[PDB]
Amino acid sequence: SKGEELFTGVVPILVELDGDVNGHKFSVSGEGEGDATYGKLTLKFICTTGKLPVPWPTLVTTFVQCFSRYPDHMKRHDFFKSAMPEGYVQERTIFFKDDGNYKTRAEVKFEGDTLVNRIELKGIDFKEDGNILGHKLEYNYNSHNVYIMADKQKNGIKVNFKIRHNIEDGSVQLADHYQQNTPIGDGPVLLPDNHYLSTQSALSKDPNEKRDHMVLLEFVTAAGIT
Amino acid sequence: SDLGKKLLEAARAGQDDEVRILMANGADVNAADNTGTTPLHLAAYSGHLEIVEVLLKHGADVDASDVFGYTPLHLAAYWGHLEIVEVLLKNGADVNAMDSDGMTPLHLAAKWGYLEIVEVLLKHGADVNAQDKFGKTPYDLATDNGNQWIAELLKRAALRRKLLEAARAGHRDEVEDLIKNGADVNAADDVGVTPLHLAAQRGHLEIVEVLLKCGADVNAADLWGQTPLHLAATAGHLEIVEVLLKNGADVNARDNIGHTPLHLAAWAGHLEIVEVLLKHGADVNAQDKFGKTPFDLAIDNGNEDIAEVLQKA
Amino acid sequence: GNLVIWINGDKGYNGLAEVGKKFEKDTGIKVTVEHPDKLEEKFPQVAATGDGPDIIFWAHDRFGGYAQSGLLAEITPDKAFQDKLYPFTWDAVRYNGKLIAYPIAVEALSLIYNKDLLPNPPKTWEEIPALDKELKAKGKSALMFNLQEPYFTWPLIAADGGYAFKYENGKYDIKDVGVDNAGAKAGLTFLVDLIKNKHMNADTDYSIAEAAFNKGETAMTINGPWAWSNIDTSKVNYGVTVLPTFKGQPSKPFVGVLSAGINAASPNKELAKEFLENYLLTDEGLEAVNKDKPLGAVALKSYEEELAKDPRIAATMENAQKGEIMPNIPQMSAFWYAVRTAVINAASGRQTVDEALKDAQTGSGGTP
Repeated sequence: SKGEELFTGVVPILVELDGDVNGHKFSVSGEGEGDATYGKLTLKFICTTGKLPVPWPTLVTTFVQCFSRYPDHMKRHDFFKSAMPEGYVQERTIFFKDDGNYKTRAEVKFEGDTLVNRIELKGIDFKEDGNILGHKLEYNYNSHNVYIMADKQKNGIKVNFKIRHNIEDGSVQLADHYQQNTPIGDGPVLLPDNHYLSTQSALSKDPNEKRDHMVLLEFVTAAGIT
Repeated sequence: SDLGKKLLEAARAGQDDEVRILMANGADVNAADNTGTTPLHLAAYSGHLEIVEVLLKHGADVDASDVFGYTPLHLAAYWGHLEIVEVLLKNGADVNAMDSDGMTPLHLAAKWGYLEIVEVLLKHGADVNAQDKFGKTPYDLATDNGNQWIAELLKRAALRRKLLEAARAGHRDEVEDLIKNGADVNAADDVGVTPLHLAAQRGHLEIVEVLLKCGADVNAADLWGQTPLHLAATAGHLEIVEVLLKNGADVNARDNIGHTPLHLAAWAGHLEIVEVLLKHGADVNAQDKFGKTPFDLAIDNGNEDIAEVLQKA
Repeated sequence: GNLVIWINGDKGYNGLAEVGKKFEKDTGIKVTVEHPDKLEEKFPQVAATGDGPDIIFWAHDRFGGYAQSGLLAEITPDKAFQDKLYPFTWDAVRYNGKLIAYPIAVEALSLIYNKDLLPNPPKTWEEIPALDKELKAKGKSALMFNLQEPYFTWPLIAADGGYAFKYENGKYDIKDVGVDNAGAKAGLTFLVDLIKNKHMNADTDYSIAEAAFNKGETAMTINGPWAWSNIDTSKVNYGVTVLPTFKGQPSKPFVGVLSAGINAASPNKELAKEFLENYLLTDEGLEAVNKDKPLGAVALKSYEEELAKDPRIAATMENAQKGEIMPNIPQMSAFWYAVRTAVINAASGRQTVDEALKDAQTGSGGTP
């Protein structure tokens, strides 16, 4: 099963996103490395256009599930690494409770030795008093379950999960992620049986960084099969 | 051609509005005159920011070399146009391009001592060790031209980058040598990583020993709260775990997520480390930011031989 | 008894006639002051074995060719007269250890700057790059001068030790050429840098340099005494000072000494020797010709100190004393071509400095 031998060790990661939210054009660049052996991502993100019109946490999902740790008995269900180096397309339609919605396309593929996640984004119908444009979300992230399922029609997987964005007042903003991945390569890919991924993320700030940035440590593991 | 000359002239003049009309006319963006100078070269030396932004949007060769080998980054760094340098590098400018005399943009910035430009060049990976035609590094030009501070800063940036690359590769003899030559053992890159972080993660025992005796902060924290003990647990280097613990490594240090080195040792499946951690007083009851003990992580990964020893509490 | 004298039109021939006409009044020998075209190339062939002018006026660089054929008479002034003139002036008329002519005036490039844009000019070449940014801030350049001809650029190349042909006791070693030494390299490299650094432009020539400084677009330039009449017409509050020093050494521009040679086939030579010695080379004699057309810096000290009142002239004299005499041997013709191609290629990046200089060293008949 070639394509997984590329994630045996540490792999550098580059992330470039160019998006639009209510006309607030912006672009962001993240760098780092990820270790699929432990589902570990060691990344840092920098907004190149100055300030972000939306809070950093709202984009954590959009900013490489191939690094998610797969137990040796679920390697048959590792759709991400089986799609490499050709890569896979990632399309999401995130619904923010009582607010607008992002709509993303991204190509997670290998460019040289490193893995890149080129992303397009468009957010619409966000209220200026909303929790997004109001920067009312806390600078933190929760743990979630990413439920993967197979879509026989698209020759790819379907993924659905809700994400809890903490609010400063104490409430919660939910973001319904309706995700659809398809492979770029015209070859064989192992479509998995229904299961889920468990995510852990923590957000920090570089004290020696003046630009609008986000430091993220993320751990992910796959489960649901014996 | 004529339209070529118009764009070169418009770039030197700085008429932002005249260029846009010229671009809509399909004017060759990489057009070069006799000297090989392109509209992007002139805008950089002149200092026009808005023109550079548009020229790059239209696919201007950011690494174009004139007859002398100079590139747009040479001039922008030379003439002290920080905003120009920052944007040029963002669009993939060769940070170590060399002219016919082997002079990088760092050589030029060190001559004139533009600190703010040297910092951005170093941050983007400038080869401080690069040698010009005359056997002079940018550090040599900083001293001859009288900028002794940037010389020290250039010297420092050289040793840390050399030192981290010495630990990551695993060359013991070199690490010992660099420290003799003033290499800061507590030197940290943009990532917060120190030579000890890499010596532990990579698994070079002898290097870890050396760094520690030279005052290496064993509890050094990168931007994700990770400590060489965290990295040694995830990787599974038993000897390294014992060494760090003997030199005062905080056995309950927490990364940004809240994982101790015990959480991580239970994550990867390194039993022998779990014992040493507990032997040195690892809080088995400790939980991460999400209330997960190292036990909960052991059962989730399906390595109960760990949970069994954690069941002992 | 006749005296036929030739001199170029742009030089003062009206005032020379006054001195000649005054000489007619004391000796009864007619003095014809004529200014015909092509007097330099026509003299060696017309008067070799025929009737020619008894005295001739022209830069010393040509007397090397005239002396090679021996068409100019050997002149011997007494020690009392030799001391009236500056010592270095005789070296221009010195050929094979022998003297050929009387030096009259001296010309050499000097630093011309705009006092308005820059009251205190730079004393060292190393100051221009820093000064250029300070002036480029206001849309004006610091230095701008002719780069196509080596005669204008040479003072910087030769500053640190460069030399065309070693001059020893009136004789040049033709085998030894000095356009490859470190001094020329160290110098020219700095010149190329200024172009490489966008401080100057390789295509810069005489006209735009004059126009730029005359229009106030640039604050400095390098030129000879001949461009003064055009600057004062431009009304730029200009000045003249010593050329800046590079590597501690003073810039070495080539010096052109207008000299007066005596024809070998002249029926009256002793009486003609007296005219130049006792009548032309005096305060009143040189003053007469100076009123017609200015000669700039002069060889005779008593009249130079009177002209030293003008710093523009005294400035030219300062460079001349520090500069190098222009060799009069004919091999210079190949020196100009070989050196011209070197600066043009190194300035346009067509060839590296070392490659350009070594190709010029051989091109001038030298050994590296």
